[PDB]
Amino acid sequence: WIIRRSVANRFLVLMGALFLSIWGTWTIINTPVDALPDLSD
Amino acid sequence: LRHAIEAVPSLNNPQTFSEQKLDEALYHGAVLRVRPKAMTVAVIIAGLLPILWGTGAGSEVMSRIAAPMIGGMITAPLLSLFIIPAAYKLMWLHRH
Amino acid sequence: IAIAVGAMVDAAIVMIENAHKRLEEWQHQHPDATLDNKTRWQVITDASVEVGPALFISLLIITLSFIPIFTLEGQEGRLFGPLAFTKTYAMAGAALLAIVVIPILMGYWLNRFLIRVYHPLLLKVLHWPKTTLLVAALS
Repeated sequence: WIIRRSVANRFLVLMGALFLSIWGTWTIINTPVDALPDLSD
Repeated sequence: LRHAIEAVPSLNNPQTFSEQKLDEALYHGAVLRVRPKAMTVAVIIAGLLPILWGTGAGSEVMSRIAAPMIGGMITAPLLSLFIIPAAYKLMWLHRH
Repeated sequence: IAIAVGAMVDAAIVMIENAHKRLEEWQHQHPDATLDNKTRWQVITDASVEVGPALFISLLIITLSFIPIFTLEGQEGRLFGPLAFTKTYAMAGAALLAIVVIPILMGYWLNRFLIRVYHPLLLKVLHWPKTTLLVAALS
């Protein structure tokens, strides 16, 4: 199935994960923090 | 186990009866599980182990949510290694 | 995300492993000093042939058999809510990446002695194996 169509997208998939990597790294650096999720009614 | 009994030895099994031929087919799906398995079990428990240790803020709840999985990952693999085969060799004999 | 890490790496390895032995069969059936960039291509993508479904559907299993957790109402649902979310997204990512990148990156880049402790008891399990299904029952 999809394992076939994937090998073809060899190059840009790498760059997608290249930007994704530096995109997911930017967000984590700028993510709010707290001890727990708000559990109050 | 299914593809062992779907390969070339699975031409002999559905054609005629040779318990010693299906056993040999389960012994390779046996040694071929160990390598990917022993590691899958190891990576699950090894990576799940740090949270089991409960020193620090929030450790309490994460170590409680962990133990069940780590404990369940000793008996699930250990047992399923012998329970799945001995039940697939036994269920393959009924249709047959 | 912490609890989930043990399973993301699990997605890639079982795939890579079936490839490590699939590359050791081509080595025994063919020559050993001749191979191209494409001949190394076909052997690895052929490891994704077999277990490909088994794992992706197994991670699909791991992220869905957990969904029911979201039904927790009130205070408890707000606590384990975000944990369920991330445990799910983490897998969905590792799963959707073991089909877009993982197979690619693996083609671009004492087991005996545990095997000797196991099969003696395995071959043993085929003794009136029913008796081993009975022993599992008492567990």
